[PDB]
Order: sequence, then C-alpha cells, then structure tokens
Amino acid sequence: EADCGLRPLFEKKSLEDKTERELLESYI
Amino acid sequence: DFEEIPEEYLQ
Amino acid sequence: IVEGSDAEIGMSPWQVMLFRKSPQELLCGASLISDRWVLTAAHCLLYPPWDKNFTENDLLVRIGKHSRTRYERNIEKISMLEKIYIHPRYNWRENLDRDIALMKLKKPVAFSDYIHPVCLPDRETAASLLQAGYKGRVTGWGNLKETGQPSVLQVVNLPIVERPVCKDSTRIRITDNMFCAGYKPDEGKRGDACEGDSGGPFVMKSPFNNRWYQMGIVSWGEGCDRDGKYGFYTHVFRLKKWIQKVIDQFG
Ligand SMILES: CC(C)C[C@@H](NS(=O)(=O)Cc1ccccc1)C(=O)N1CCC[C@H]1C(=O)NCc1ccc(C(=N)N)cc1
Ligand SMILES: *[C@@H]1O[C@H](CO)[C@@H](O)[C@H](O)[C@H]1NC(C)=O
Ligand code: NA
Ligand code: NA
Repeated sequence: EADCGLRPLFEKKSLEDKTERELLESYI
Repeated sequence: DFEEIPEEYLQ
Repeated sequence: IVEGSDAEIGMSPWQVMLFRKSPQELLCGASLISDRWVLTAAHCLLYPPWDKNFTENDLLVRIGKHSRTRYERNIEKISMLEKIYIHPRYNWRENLDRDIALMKLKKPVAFSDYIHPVCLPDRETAASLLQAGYKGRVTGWGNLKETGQPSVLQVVNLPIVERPVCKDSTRIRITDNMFCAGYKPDEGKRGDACEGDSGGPFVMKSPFNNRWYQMGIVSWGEGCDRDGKYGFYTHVFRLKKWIQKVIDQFG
C-alpha cells in the first residue's frame, strides 16, 4: 500500500505515458 | 476465442 | 471501451481480468488494491435479472494482462478466489446503487513491472479531484462498440460530468454513490466504457503526489458512447468505509 499507484514502468522510472498530460491539464 | 490456460489453474 | 486506444505496456498494472472457467471467457474487469484483494462491480458477480450468480469456484482472476485472449506466459499471473464479498446494500433491483464487491485471493500475488496495486482515495484526494471537467481514465477489454472486441487492453480519458447533467440524461434514479463521466454532444470528442468493461477502474493521477487513485468502478450505462448519454461509475470513496470494514475483519 505504501507504494500504491506508482507504476514500475512509468512513475518509478520517471517516464510519462502518452496521455497522462491530458489528465493533468484538466485539473485546474 | 481464448487461448487455453495451464491446467494447474483449473484443477 | 468505445473510441479509446491501445494501452501502453504497464500503463495500468492494477488492471485485473475476471475470467470464467467454463466456458473460458471474459466476465469483467476489476482492479488490484493489495497483494490479496481485488475490487470489482457487484453486478459482475450478482445480477438476478439476467440469472447471474457467480460463486468463488466459478472464477479466476488474471493479473498483469495486456492481450485480451492470449495466455501471456511469464507475464500474467492467475489467481484463485478464496472469498467474494458483495456490498450488503447493493441495489440490483433498481439502479445498481452501491455496485461494489471485493474478492480475496487464495494466495498473495507477486508484484512485477506488470502487476502493481492502485491507491484508494482518501476524503481529501476525493474532494480535490472529483470535480466536473476533471478527467479520469477508464481501461478494459470490453466491446469496442455498442453493437467488435479488442486485441489488447483499451484506454480512454473522460471528463467527470456535473451531477445535474448526469441526472438529466437518464430516467434512472441517480444516487450519491454514483458519478458519471464522458463528453457532451457539443464537445466533439467521444468515448465510453461498454459491455465487458464492467468492474474495471476509473482512475485519476493526483497532481499533489503523482500517484494513481481509483475513484470509480465501471457500473452502468444506456448503450455505449451514445450522444447525450454518460457512463456511470461506482463512487469508490463513498463506499470506502465498507471496503475497510471488509478488509479489517477478513484480511
Ligand atoms: C441500470 C442498468 C439496468 C442499465 C443497463 N444498461 S444496458 O444498456 O443494458 C448496458 C449494456 C449492455 C450490453 C451492451 C451495451 C450496454 C446496464 O448498464 N446494466 C444492467 C445490468 C448491469 C449493467 C451493465 O450492463 N453494465 C455494463 C456497462 C455497460 C455500459 C457502460 C457504459 N458506460 N456505457 C458501462 C457499464
Ligand atoms: C446466490 O448463490 C448463493 C450461494 O449458492 C446463494 O446462497 C444465494 O442465495 C444466491 N442469491 C444471492 C446471493 O442473492
Ligand atoms: Na432524469
Ligand atoms: Na455519450
């Protein structure tokens, strides 16, 4: 649980997926 | 349509 | 998922497939919330109007998957169910209110690059992110259109919709234990969950701590991707006290 929501192939290696920025941009 | 899974999981 | 795209490898490592043993077929989506607990929709397991009443031995959970139909040797892990817990006030008679269920695995699953749990929201993260216009992400192996089936896991990002618009889109009684999401007719973009995506996660990435949170569970909709209709999702935070109660006493 301490490590929940952090993806090994993305957050854990500081790589972004192709559309997560679409989500961030909507969080105004 | 689905590929068969190892029998160990259906035992 | 209608009008989505192929998921990237490891994009949704909490995604779970609920798989029927006989005949071997996709039953639903679900999500991994710890090494031994899986979250899904109650209607994936219990829906008397369609003569659906699955027991533990009827099902398998497949974790770490990408391909819908392939057996993904050395990547996916297949788990048996110890026990199913359906919300005691799940309303299958009327409007699928409290459409939530937990499944405890017989053995803990090993985490990997492809298998990793999603967070459940706290009150604060829920309050911050569950706002009209804010987008979440839905994933699944369900139908590509209302009336075919994808080769690999599909993904779509969709905006949360204002409660009155949700209510005014349908004759079904909406409750506080549901929210709806999707584009409006005027907005041009489209996309929706569909049959087979049931039980899968609606997630949001917190901009405060960069973690993914499961805000919703794919619950119901009238058709798929219809103009003026929206997808409805179980409000995970509203039912979190039940979730914790189940895990606390049985886990
Ligand atoms: C409140 C309920 C009675 C409405 C019902 N609508 S429905 O049109 O039959 C759902 C459907 C079934 C098959 C193919 C397409 C769509 C429905 O969604 N049901 C009835 C019982 C279970 C649930 C369901 O099928 N859920 C799967 C689902 C389908 C569509 C969507 C969506 N976002 N469009 C979400 C979940
Ligand atoms: C569904 O199946 C269980 C077990 O066989 C049964 O006891 C129950 O009455 C059935 N209906 C439910 C849970 O609504
Ligand atoms: Na209405
Ligand atoms: Na729509």
